[PDB]
Amino acid sequence: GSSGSSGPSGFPQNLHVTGLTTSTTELAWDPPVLAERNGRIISYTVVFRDINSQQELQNITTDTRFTLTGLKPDTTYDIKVRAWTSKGSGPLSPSIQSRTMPV
Repeated sequence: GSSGSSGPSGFPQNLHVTGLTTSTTELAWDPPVLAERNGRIISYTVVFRDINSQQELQNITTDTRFTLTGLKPDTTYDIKVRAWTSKGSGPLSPSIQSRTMPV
């Protein structure tokens, strides 16, 4: 329902890694276009998971960027992001599958 939970209807862009790592993986995206915004943003959720494994994990940060950790080297990692509003959560950005650097 609207009252119970509304959340945004749009996802951010420019989602990519500015400097991945064998174990860790940096990130850097941008906020949703003024057009696709059902209110205001407060934080984002970075959901990272190994497309090869069934281990799902995510993170939270009040910034348009983030840095994963505890990942395997030379392994594709499906990482995504999603904006959050005072109401709740919205859609989920398209994973990039940034494969950590080959140690």
